[PDB]
Amino acid sequence: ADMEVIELNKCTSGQSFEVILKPPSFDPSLEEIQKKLEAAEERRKYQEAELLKHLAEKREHEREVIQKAIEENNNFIKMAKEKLAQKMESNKENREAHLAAMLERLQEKDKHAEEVRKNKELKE
Amino acid sequence: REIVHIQAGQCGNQIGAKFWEVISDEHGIDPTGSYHGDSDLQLERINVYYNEATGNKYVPRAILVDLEPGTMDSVRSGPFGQIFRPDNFVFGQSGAGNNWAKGHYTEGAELVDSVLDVVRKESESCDCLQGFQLTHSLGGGTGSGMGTLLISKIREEYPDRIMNTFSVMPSPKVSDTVVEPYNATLSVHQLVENTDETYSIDNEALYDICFRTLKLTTPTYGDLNHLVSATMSGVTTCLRFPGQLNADLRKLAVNMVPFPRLHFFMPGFAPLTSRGSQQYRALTVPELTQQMFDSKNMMAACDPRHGRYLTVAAVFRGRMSMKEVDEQMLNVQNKNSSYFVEWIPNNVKTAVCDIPPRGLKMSATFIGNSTAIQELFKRISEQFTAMFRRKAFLHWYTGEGMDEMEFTEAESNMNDLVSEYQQYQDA
Amino acid sequence: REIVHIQAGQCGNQIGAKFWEVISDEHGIDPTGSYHGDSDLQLERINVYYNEATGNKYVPRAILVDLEPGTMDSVRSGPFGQIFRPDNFVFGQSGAGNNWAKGHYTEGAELVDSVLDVVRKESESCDCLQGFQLTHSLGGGTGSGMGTLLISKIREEYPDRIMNTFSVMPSPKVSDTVVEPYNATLSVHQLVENTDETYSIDNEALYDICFRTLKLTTPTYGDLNHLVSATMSGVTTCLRFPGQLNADLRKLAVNMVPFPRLHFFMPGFAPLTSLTVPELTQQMFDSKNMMAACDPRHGRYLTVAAVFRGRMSMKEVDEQMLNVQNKNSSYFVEWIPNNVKTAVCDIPPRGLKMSATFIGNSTAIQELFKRISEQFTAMFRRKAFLHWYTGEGMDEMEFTEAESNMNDLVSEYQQYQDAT
Amino acid sequence: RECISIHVGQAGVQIGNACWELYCLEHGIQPDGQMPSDKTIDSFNTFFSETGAGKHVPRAVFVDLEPTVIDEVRTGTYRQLFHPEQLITGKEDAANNYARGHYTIGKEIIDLVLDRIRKLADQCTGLQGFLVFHSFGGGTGSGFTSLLMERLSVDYGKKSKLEFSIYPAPQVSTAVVEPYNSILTTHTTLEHSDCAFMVDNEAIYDICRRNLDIERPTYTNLNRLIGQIVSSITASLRFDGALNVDLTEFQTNLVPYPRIHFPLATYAPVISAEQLSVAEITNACFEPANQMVKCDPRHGKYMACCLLYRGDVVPKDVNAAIATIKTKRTIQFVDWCPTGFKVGINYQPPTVVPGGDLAKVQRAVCMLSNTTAIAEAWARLDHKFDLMYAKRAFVHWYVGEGMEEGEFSEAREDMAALEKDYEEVGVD
Amino acid sequence: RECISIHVGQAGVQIGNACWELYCLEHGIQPDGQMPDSFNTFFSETGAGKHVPRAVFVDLEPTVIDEVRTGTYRQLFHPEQLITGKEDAANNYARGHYTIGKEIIDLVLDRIRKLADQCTGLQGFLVFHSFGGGTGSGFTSLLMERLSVDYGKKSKLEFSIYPAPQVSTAVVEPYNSILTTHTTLEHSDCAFMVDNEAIYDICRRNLDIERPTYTNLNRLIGQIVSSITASLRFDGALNVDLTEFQTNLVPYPRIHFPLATYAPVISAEKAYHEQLSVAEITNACFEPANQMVKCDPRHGKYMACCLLYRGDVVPKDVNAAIATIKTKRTIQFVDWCPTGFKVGINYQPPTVVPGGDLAKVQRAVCMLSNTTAIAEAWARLDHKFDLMYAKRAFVHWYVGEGMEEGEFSEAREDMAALEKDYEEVGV
Ligand SMILES: Nc1nc2c(ncn2[C@@H]2O[C@H](COP(=O)(O)OP(=O)(O)OP(=O)(O)O)[C@@H](O)[C@H]2O)c(=O)[nH]1
Ligand SMILES: Nc1nc2c(ncn2[C@@H]2O[C@H](COP(=O)(O)OP(=O)(O)OP(=O)(O)O)[C@@H](O)[C@H]2O)c(=O)[nH]1
Ligand SMILES: Nc1nc2c(ncn2[C@@H]2O[C@H](COP(=O)(O)OP(=O)(O)O)[C@@H](O)[C@H]2O)c(=O)[nH]1
Ligand SMILES: Nc1nc2c(ncn2[C@@H]2O[C@H](COP(=O)(O)OP(=O)(O)O)[C@@H](O)[C@H]2O)c(=O)[nH]1
Ligand SMILES: COc1ccc(NS(=O)(=O)c2c(F)c(F)c(F)c(F)c2F)cc1F
Ligand SMILES: COc1ccc(NS(=O)(=O)c2c(F)c(F)c(F)c(F)c2F)cc1F
Ligand SMILES: [Mg+2]
Ligand SMILES: [Mg+2]
Ligand SMILES: [Mg+2]
Repeated sequence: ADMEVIELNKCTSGQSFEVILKPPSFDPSLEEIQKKLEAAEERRKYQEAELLKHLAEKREHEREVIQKAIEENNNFIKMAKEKLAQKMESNKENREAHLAAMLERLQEKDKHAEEVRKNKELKE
Repeated sequence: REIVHIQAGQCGNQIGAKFWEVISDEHGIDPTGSYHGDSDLQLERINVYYNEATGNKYVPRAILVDLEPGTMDSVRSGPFGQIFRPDNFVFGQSGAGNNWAKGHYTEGAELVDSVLDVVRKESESCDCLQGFQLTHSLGGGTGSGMGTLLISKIREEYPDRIMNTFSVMPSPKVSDTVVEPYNATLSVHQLVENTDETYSIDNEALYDICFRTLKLTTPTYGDLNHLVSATMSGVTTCLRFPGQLNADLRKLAVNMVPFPRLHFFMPGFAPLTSRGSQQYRALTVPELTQQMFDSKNMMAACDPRHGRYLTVAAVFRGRMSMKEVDEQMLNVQNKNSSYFVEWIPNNVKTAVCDIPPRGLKMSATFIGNSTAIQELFKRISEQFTAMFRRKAFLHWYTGEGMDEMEFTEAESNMNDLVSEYQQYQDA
Repeated sequence: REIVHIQAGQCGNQIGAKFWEVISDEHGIDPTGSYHGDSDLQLERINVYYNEATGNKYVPRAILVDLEPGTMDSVRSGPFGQIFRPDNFVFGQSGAGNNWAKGHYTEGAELVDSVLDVVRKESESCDCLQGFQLTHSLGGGTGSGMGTLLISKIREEYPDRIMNTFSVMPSPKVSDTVVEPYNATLSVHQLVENTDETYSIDNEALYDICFRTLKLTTPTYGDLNHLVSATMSGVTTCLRFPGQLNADLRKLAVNMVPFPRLHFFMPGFAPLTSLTVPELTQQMFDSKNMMAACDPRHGRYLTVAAVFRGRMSMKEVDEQMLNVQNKNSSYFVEWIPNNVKTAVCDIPPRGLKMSATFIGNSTAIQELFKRISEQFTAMFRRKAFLHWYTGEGMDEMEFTEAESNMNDLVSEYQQYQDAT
Repeated sequence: RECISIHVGQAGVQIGNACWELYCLEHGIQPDGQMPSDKTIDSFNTFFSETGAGKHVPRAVFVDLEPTVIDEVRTGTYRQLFHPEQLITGKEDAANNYARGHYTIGKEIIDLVLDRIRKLADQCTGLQGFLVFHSFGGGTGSGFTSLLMERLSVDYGKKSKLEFSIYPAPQVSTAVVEPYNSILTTHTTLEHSDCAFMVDNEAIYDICRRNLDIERPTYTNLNRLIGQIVSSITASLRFDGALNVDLTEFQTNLVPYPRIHFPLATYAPVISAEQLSVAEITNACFEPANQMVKCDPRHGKYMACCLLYRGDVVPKDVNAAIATIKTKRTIQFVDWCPTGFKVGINYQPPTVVPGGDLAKVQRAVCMLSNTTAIAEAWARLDHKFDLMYAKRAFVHWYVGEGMEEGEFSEAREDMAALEKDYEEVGVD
Repeated sequence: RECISIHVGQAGVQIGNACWELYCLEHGIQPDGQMPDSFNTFFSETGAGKHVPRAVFVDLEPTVIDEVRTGTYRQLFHPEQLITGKEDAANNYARGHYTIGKEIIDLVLDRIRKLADQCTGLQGFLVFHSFGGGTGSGFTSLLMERLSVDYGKKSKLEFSIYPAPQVSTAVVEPYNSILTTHTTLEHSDCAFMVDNEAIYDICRRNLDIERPTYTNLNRLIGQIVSSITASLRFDGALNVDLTEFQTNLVPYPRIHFPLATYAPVISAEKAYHEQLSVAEITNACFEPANQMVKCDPRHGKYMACCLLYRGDVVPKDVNAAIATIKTKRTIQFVDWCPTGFKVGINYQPPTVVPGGDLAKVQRAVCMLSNTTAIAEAWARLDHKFDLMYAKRAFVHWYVGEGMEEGEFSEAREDMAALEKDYEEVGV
């Protein structure tokens, strides 16, 4: 171009100099905030003690399945036990009473030969 | 699983003595001793009818009851008398009277205990007592009268175990007494209450099988007893033979009797008869079925036409192609399909046993719970009402201690049994 | 930086036992002893899969879980049985039942602890525990059932560290049970909540790679496991090899899964059975060659990791890989930039001069779940075989709940065929 | 793990007697109890216990209220096989009626049996369940079996119970009351079983006639055949091999609903002494003539199907067979459950009783199918029942041993219910 | 006066590792620390034999800092000054900045302070770090805020590695970049972007390396950095201090980012070809192919230009060169500021790592220009960002380590702002 070169400082291991070429042509980060850094630590410690009290949730019901299983089993055994004893001493009390019901007509048509043989005590 | 036998009254005993001697021959037993015969099966079930005693020996489980010496010394001095235990005989001394009251109340219950004392011994010394069966006449007194007493005294002691009777229903032709109606009716009432099955052997029928089909002019109490003895053997077979499997006789009951009252079976036999008249053995299975099912061939005087079959048990005899039995039996329930009740399915069961009776290469026998039986009772209750009419011979009972209306009571009861057999020709 | 391994249930263990024997061969390990092999690299990352003990010796960081002796004595009496620590085996005695309820609740939570007790002993004696990976069947009870229980019990103890599973998803052809739908669906729900990545190994797929492309008539649980064992090796390479640099397995997660729910990867393998780079790429990317029974045509790729194998001109890999994302440019989502990363490792697997393997987070997976949820709704219909669960203590509507959940995962894989 | 057989009542006993026979041939155990093969110095161990240091004893118990039948066992070789203990007998019959068997004569012996059984449980480290063999009709088979099952249910919690019942047929029959007995037990019996294998005596009798040539087939004729079907079913878990290998698992495949127990069995090649393709035998399984309960399944629908192969088979053919069973037949699968076919192969070739009626086969099939079709036998029975009870026909024999008129009402009530349930599974 | 280097996170570390290497060669210091003020700006003469860099190295995984304390140079730093942190940052800012950062920050910040403590006029900090990648983006940010607090005036110069699709680690890279560069922004003074793609490009055209290593790239960057720090290790007019660096280059507090263009990059093996003229190298500086950030500056305008020569150069050629760079080119200077070119010569000839890839040169140039053109990379980045966040694509992983959805909004917001500022400087 043909420059004008203003020479800003000569040195030992060097040397600077501008060359303005063509006229220019116009006319607190602050502290406090690791208050931020622990509200992240806080939003973590929540969001995560949550997907944890959510797993104590998942737990308690575990117990309740294992527990409402066996719980509804002592339903079956301890009902089929007395669906027998009270349908099998309902039954034993049935025929036992019916055996007498038979031995009855037979105690009677019996005390009947007694009643008309003490009838043979009259024949003249 | 093991059964006692009571055998009471002239007829009861004359039948029993023959029955016993017939079966004793099937199993093969000496007058006294034990087995002699090339067969082996025999003694599998000899248990059931023979409580066996010291030495070899095979004494039958039999009580003989009667109300006079008479027909006991008959058996002992005759066919197989050396067999029955010397003190299984209960004597009588007095009369039978041929009078039901006598048998059932006075002269009978006089004895009664000494019979029970002996039944209690045989039974109490059973392993598992099946029950009792009894033979006896139905008309005439010691047989029917004391008999029905005995069974009434047997229930009560043993409600438990089951009641079986061979009861010979009496008839105008071949009878000794004007009173048979009374005697029969009075026991018929008793039986309907106290037994579980009764084989209705009609004395009427028996005689008919001898004149109408047998060219036998003047029939004894003998060649007549020969029929029942044969019939009895064939009826009992399953209790005392196979391993196919067993017949509880309780099982027999539960299967034959639909309704608690109606235990009245007409028996029937395959081939029949006697001495120089048996020459046949041309008996075939087809010819054997048609014959065991023919009215002309029942042991009760009633044609199983009027009246259908409730249930039927039929049991053949002798090594024969049972493949053919099945389909012949099926043919009977087709050429006669109408006369087996529609409301009890597969209600006829047939079995075969391959050891023939006395003589006879082939045989068979039939047990039928039939409402044709209705006719039998009607026909006794018809000559009965006919007498109780203007209270006929009744005074013989009246003053033996019996009640006027105890007859009407037995008349009523039986006339109902007719009513129910009739109720069951239904839909 | 160091990881434990759970290996539960008949399938889980039949796979694991093969996986272990395959990698133990890559690094070079005797049935018992230690290194024997002219290579050197091997033991750089042997740390990651092998907690090493007295003498020389190299014992793998493995827990084996099962609900009956059966298939444990299988491994111990067979290939590389002398290797696993004698008491890293947790027995069962009882049944599995081939029933999820049994595995997840009754017969399983019966055991559970003695497993955790052991995991806690391997984990607590880690230097820096990466996390856990688990292998297992998804239909059939001890594998899926106790498995899903285990992972649920592993989160909670270690939320912290990440959750990895090879989960084999059962199918009509090559299956033992009418109930597979139920067992799968029940665990699929579970997995979507509790893991961070699941490799979807479709048993259906597997079989297909044996008849359609193999001329293999009657396929064992064997020459089928051989596929998974091969697939597993190549999938894990990045954890247990280079110095280029590392794969955190956490890193794997953060980079593969854009959305918390959608951790479902279809794996794919290069050469197969019992190769050029161009021919190797076309092949590892072919639908015919996925480890999940679904054509990645219906459904685009979210993110893809692909990892080659064997001393080969990787200059050519770069530009072949770039060709796949061009002759198919449309089928890689526009809204995740440079969303497929490829790596090479120059130490070949068993046999094979060249290889490669592919991990893809693809919404084609959508099809897999649908197809299980379709034979599932078909059963839950008039409430089919359910009474086997009903009366093991389980709820009527806990099925509707798992059905609902999964049917949503289908809904979201679908939501993501979107726009820009 | 372990596996106790119970044989209650004549029919039950003889059946068992004739599969235990078959099991012994299949594992090379002489009646002597001793076997000179393999070890025990498991496999064969599910059904047998290596008691003493020479013998083998079945994990079994036999009961009958008449001695006759159990007695025969302690006469003919095999006499040596069981323990004198394990065969219980009861002095007096059941006399062909449930009421007797369930209450009157049962009551007594039930306490002993239940305990003896317990003595077998006692030497079983993981006992798995019970196989109960019994008749449908017949007194002790219906009656006692019922009592047992209730009690078993109580004394044994989880433990599955599998029943093998002999559904009765007009021809080869004992009793008239058979229907009553059947509907009676099947009602009580019902919610105590898990899965139940019906054997229609008629069909068995039919297979023997067409396929064996036996003009009029014996009881032991039939039993041999049933032995085979049973041995095919138990098979799977007597050796361990490929498919169907624990009791829950096996059956979790057959029943879909807590009722609907009853699968339908169809044994493959039944052909007489004095080979067939894998495809043929497969196909023979879909022939109602080769069926095992007199009914018609190209009629009802299928709700679960099982094919149990035994012998020389690569699944390659088994597949190729199934293919053309679907190309050429009534598919028939119900609305809301796959199109199944759980296929299990047990390589062990089928052995057959040496002086028996069936020839040694190279390969045999089994096919257990839970089809709604089997309800045909459920009605065929009730109509018999209905039309007797329509008149109290024999009721009085039950009320005799102290039963309730209302129980018949109540038990029929349930078959109405069941017959509904069953038909109530078709179509959507 | 003094001058502390920080290298945070893998990329940062290896870069440093390979310029500290170069500095040592340049000053004849052996790895043992011993050589047999001037350069005291970067080294402290600790003990009476050794040399220790005024440096600190930090990474959250040990792997990378570990390798430094294995390979010769192991002897160079103080066991203390290399901090490592047990667990990764796992490729995300949120983890680095908040979750895993937080812990180690307190140690690092202090150890750094231990270096400040032995510096009689410490001048400021040179921070080396990646743009994407977890600890480079994340921790660097936390550090800078803190550094800004503990050190008032002190300038901060950052050298960031702007990521390139090819040689890359992570998919979320864009997020991490835009994230840091937002926080990171008003805490830095002047920032030297190094577009990894360009570097990789120079290596391929200019070095012949088919697929260039990390350490392949680093050697090159070593050079550019050594060219920039040069001035203040030899002291020789033009940027003798960090103050001057912002004075001379950055005219708007925001607009930090100058664009570097290193002169002759020519491969050994070429090493004997006749050397290049003062005019050629000068001209090479205006070639976008020889650029250091993939963009196009004959497009944007120039707002400040700097030419840093190193070697055998009388200024009277440097002038004569500039003459014809204008006569024959896109001048391009922006409206309201000279037509600069502040020229510095440092006579020290450029040394190069001996078994390296570039040949020993007689004279090299550097050219730092703050051109609005560099905003091309600012967009190229945001469009990647914009088009993931458009779907929350990976956001959930950050909210995971407890960050705010709103922070992304807020950080992008600033890049919109910047991209505006930048273009809003033309005409
Ligand atoms: N398949 C078969 N069925 C039999 C056998 N024995 C009897 N039955 C049938 O079983 C039913 C009768 O059952 P049973 O065993 O005889 O009667 P139970 O009360 O159980 O045994 P018992 O004590 O003898 O009365 C009828 O349907 C007969 O057909 C047999 O050996 N095989
Ligand atoms: N130029 C150059 N770039 C690198 C180098 N190492 C990593 N990178 C780039 O840096 C970015 C990733 O930054 P990293 O340093 O790996 O991540 P980090 O969190 O700082 O380090 P880590 O703890 O290992 O995760 C990507 O853009 C990589 O391409 C390197 O040595 N030289
Ligand atoms: N078939 C058969 N019937 C007889 C026999 N004796 C008498 N009866 C019949 O039975 C009835 C008389 O029975 P009977 O035994 O003389 O009376 P009891 O001795 O006083 O019991 C008559 O109707 C006879 O027909 C006999 O020998 N056999
Ligand atoms: N590929 C593979 N899949 C298997 C294997 N074994 C079983 N499966 C599958 O997994 C399911 C059953 O899993 P299984 O391990 O038997 O259940 P568990 O042992 O009770 O957990 C079925 O769908 C099978 O197809 C195996 O050997 N390899
Ligand atoms: C009406 O059908 C029957 C009739 C009787 C019996 N009961 S039995 O067991 O005692 C018996 C038979 F079974 C049988 F085959 C007979 F031939 C027989 F005489 C018999 F009593 C059984 C039946 F099915
Ligand atoms: C979606 O592409 C990626 C997939 C995974 C990762 N992260 S990584 O560290 O776990 C990883 C690789 F970078 C890589 F090149 C792999 F081949 C790989 F298996 C892997 F896990 C980074 C990616 F860009
Ligand atoms: Mg299994
Ligand atoms: Mg019985
Ligand atoms: Mg990082």
